[PDB]
Amino acid sequence: SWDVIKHPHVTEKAMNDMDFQNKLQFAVDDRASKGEVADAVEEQYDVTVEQVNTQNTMDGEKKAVVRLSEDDDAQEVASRI
Amino acid sequence: GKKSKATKKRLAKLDNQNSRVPAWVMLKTDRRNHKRRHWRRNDTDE
Amino acid sequence: TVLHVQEIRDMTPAEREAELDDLKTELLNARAVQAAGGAPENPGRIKELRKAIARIKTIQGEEGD
Amino acid sequence: TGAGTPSQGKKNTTTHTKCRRCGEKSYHTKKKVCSSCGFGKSAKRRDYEWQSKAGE
Amino acid sequence: ARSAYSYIRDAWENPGDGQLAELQWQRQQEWRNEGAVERIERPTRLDKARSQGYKAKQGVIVARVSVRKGSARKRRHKAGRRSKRQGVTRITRRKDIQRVAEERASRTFPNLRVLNSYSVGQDGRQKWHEVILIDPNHPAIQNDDDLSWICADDQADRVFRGLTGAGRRNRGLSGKGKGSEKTRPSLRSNGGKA
RNA sequence: GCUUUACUGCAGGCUGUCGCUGAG
RNA sequence: AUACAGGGUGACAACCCCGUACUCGAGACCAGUACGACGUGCGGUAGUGCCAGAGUAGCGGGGGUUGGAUAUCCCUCGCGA
RNA sequence: GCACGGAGGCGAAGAACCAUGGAUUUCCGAAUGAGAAUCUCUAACAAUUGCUUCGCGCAAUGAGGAACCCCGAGAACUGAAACAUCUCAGUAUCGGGAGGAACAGAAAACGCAAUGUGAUGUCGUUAGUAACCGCGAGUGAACGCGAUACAGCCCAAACC
Ligand SMILES: [Cl-]
Ligand SMILES: [Cl-]
Ligand SMILES: [K+]
Ligand SMILES: [Mg+2]
Ligand SMILES: [Mg+2]
Ligand SMILES: [Mg+2]
Ligand SMILES: [Mg+2]
Ligand SMILES: [Mg+2]
Ligand SMILES: [Mg+2]
Ligand SMILES: [Mg+2]
Ligand SMILES: [Mg+2]
Ligand SMILES: [Mg+2]
Ligand SMILES: [Mg+2]
Ligand code: NA
Ligand code: NA
Ligand code: NA
Ligand code: NA
Ligand code: NA
Ligand code: NA
Ligand code: NA
Ligand code: NA
Ligand code: NA
Ligand code: NA
Ligand code: NA
Ligand code: NA
Ligand code: NA
Ligand SMILES: [Sr+2]
Ligand SMILES: [Sr+2]
Ligand SMILES: [Sr+2]
Ligand SMILES: [Sr+2]
Ligand SMILES: [Sr+2]
Ligand SMILES: [Sr+2]
Ligand SMILES: [Sr+2]
Ligand SMILES: [Sr+2]
Ligand SMILES: [Sr+2]
Ligand SMILES: [Sr+2]
Repeated sequence: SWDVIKHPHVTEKAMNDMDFQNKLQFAVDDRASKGEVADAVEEQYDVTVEQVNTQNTMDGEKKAVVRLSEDDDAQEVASRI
Repeated sequence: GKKSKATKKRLAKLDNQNSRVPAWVMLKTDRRNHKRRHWRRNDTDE
Repeated sequence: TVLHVQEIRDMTPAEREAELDDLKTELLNARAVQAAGGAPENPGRIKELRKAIARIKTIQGEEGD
Repeated sequence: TGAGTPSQGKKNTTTHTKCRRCGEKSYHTKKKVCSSCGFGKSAKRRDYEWQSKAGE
Repeated sequence: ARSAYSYIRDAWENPGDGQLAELQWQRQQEWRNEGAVERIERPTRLDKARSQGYKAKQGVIVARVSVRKGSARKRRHKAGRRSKRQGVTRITRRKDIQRVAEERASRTFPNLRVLNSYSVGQDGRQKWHEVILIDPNHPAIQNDDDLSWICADDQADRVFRGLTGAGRRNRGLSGKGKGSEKTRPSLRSNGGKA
């Protein structure tokens, strides 16, 4: 059984999305839909997901850009792992 | 052109394979990626 | 290592599952630290976690859960 | 217009592609038939005795 | 005393005379309107079917098959040939029509195996044969002392390998002595000269 | 490769005959 | 030494190491066979024209094939006990 | 692991390794819910069959395998110092199909003609003999014998 979240995608561009737009980025299973990514993320870090954007990368993986609600602080979440 | 999801997966794999033999493999074997490819000089499949 | 087959069998179906999630998480966090290029690693565990999970998963099928 | 070099420039059509069944780049995307394994043409695998010397 | 069967038998010795003549005249009209392979509930020549192995039992199937009459439907040579290999009109095939019929029947019923077949007439442009097929997977047959032999693995697709009565005769295996030097044990092993 | 009233054959067409095919 | 086959080991090794002879063990195949046992019941006399496989046996036209020659095997059209 | 690194870890809770059995076993693939260059779209034995509880409920088929094997389709170069019958050759190649081997096989046989043999393969021989053939070039058995291995049975019908 394949899991949805593979690991946090951590790069300069990712940090910005995290500090400036309350967004977290993840490497996810390319079979996962935007909705399955939101659900998975909410149940792993207990937060509210507002929007999810996806991209099948040239690394053969899928990258997801998850924006959290104003109640959650991306920086703090990312900092506990 | 327009690539499908599968095509893209295959292209990505080709990009990954197209890398150096790690330095440690050299030491461990005490002394060449024979499949090194160039986008221009070579031609992939499909 | 730290987790043995005997111990795994001594758990109830509910404990193996709870243990399975606890393991998957440690692994996920390891892979997260690896993604961040973090060095507080211990490569042995990342390897051990995978095995432990296969073991619990193997036991779960053997026992019927 | 020559049949050689000048006519080689008009070639930008894709025909043979990676085959789903055998993996070779022989699946003709226009005919939808693999010239290597016969996929799209037959359930059996394309094969011929002339692919080797008669007594072998 | 004579069996009722002997009467069906005796009728079919002269399919062109008596009641049988009129029956055929009627039947063929309907047969010409049917397909290439029509499964039928009961054999048309009961005596013949029972004689060949047929039984009124689960797993025993009968089908009528029609084939175009005449010689080979051969395509003329497109490349060079010496006079000898240019013929096209008088060349006939090596398998008789009954055999071609058994094979079409067996293809229609992939899971069944041909037991035997017999002729049920012809008109000016086609021939009809009925074929007895057996279900080697049905227990009514796996438990039959007279038919269970056809359930063995090596009997699979028997018709396509010439193992039928019609197959064996067409292969020249009737005679046990003179004339069978190149037919037995197989046409192939004898270099294909029989 | 090509030609033709070269040799020998093969398709194809025409024609008779038998089967399909019956009653007065 | 019932072991002087072969190999390895910083150079020509029976005796340095693996093995090698002897002896022993297991699996596969032979084979669900052979043997054994259960059941079934072989055979003979007299009478009885009750039964015993049809487009068959066989013949002819046309082909192919064969060493098959008049005397191979098969296909096809027609006739047919 | 190959693989002679670095770091770290596992092993007396007996790891590595080996044997046997089991677990897991993505997608395409006969590929089977429909479609597609390995992905997608909205519960599926698709298709052909048998049985049938007539419901895909129970089942079969499909594709693979080095060659070997069986049934069909079937060349030409070549030889004949040309070439047409013949030859190369039922070879190459093609279609279909089975198995661990296939096929054959218990006489409407043989015909060393007999007061004789006694299912069938195969091996040796019979023999380049008989037979064929622009009677040219060439093609070419069988019965028998010596071996190998041996094994004989079941229906249809009569009478029920
Ligand atoms: Cl069959
Ligand atoms: Cl004798
Ligand atoms: K020739
Ligand atoms: Mg997008
Ligand atoms: Mg790069
Ligand atoms: Mg009986
Ligand atoms: Mg010839
Ligand atoms: Mg599919
Ligand atoms: Mg010549
Ligand atoms: Mg043989
Ligand atoms: Mg001459
Ligand atoms: Mg010859
Ligand atoms: Mg003889
Ligand atoms: Na990755
Ligand atoms: Na290129
Ligand atoms: Na069949
Ligand atoms: Na020329
Ligand atoms: Na012949
Ligand atoms: Na004839
Ligand atoms: Na496996
Ligand atoms: Na099926
Ligand atoms: Na059904
Ligand atoms: Na010559
Ligand atoms: Na010449
Ligand atoms: Na000749
Ligand atoms: Na003698
Ligand atoms: Sr990259
Ligand atoms: Sr170029
Ligand atoms: Sr022009
Ligand atoms: Sr130009
Ligand atoms: Sr173009
Ligand atoms: Sr097609
Ligand atoms: Sr083939
Ligand atoms: Sr089959
Ligand atoms: Sr008889
Ligand atoms: Sr014997």
